[PDB]
Amino acid sequence: GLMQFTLPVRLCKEIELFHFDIGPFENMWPGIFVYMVHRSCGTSCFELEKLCRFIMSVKKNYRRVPYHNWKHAVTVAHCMYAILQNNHTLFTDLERKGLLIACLCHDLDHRGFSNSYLQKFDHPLAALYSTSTMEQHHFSQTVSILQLEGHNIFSTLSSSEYEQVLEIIRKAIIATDLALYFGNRKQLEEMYQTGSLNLNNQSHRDRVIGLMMTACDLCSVTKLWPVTKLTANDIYAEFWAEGDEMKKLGIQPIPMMDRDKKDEVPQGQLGFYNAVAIPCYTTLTQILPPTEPLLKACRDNLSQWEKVIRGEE
Ligand SMILES: Cc1ccc(Nc2cc(C)ncn2)cc1
Ligand SMILES: [Mg+2]
Ligand SMILES: [Zn+2]
Repeated sequence: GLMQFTLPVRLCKEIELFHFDIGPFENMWPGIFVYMVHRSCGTSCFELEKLCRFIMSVKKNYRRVPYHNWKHAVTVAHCMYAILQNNHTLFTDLERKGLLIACLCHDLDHRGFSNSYLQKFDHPLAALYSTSTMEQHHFSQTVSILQLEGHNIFSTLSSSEYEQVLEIIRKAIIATDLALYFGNRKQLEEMYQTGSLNLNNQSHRDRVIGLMMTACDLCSVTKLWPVTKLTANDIYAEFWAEGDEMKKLGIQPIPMMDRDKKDEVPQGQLGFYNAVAIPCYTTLTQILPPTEPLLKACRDNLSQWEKVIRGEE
């Protein structure tokens, strides 16, 4: 109980900021995650031995793909930590517990392919889950790991608290399906603007947690430019491989996924910032003012992509 995780001074300070990069030392990422649980939740939220065994089973079930990997899981969990730490009184005990775990598990066993490619390939998972195919699989993998012996980190919860936290995790993980984000954000925009947004309404909380999950999942676009730019290479490495697999099925991929159309990447990033990222962080900042730094960083990176197009870099 008296065993705190501490980080080196530079990490201890920078981990509190939204734009923190977890670094290239894979063996420090479990300790970074536990440090965040302990400060975000409490040293008592989880049995350290069960938590450590849960983390290492989660790690083992992420694959060696360029982007949707163990580093992404921990990066997405850090963005949730930053949001929760800047919005101390807004979230229940169960939510803080559930949401950091949801973020760590949100892409479990990702193969580097979109829901679209699974459907066109006719992957078995596509027959098992018609919509949010990979996200229903990620939640399934999470429950599977929670049921390994010595891995049930929620064992101290009551029967009703247990069902509540697994429901928080399920909705949070499903919400990382970008196809569901567009309608969710529009509904939240309308509710904020007409003044009907009510955080005591459970349906409303669910929507706000969904937007937080999109915000954390996209948080590559809220880092300092050198991080954002290098992460884009990993993102497009997956997209281009999916494009190659589309061509093998006899289907011309969308230009975003076609490695023959790399020249179009700068303009594709503009579309993505304007259609997805900026709208996402704008609505989030309206609902949770202390997340403005995510919007500010996203805007700075849009301006950097505009400079790439103008040949200034
Ligand atoms: C499946 C998936 C969806 C969105 C992202 N984030 C992105 C996307 C793009 C186009 N540019 C930068 N970041 C990554 C993966
Ligand atoms: Mg995902
Ligand atoms: Zn993700």
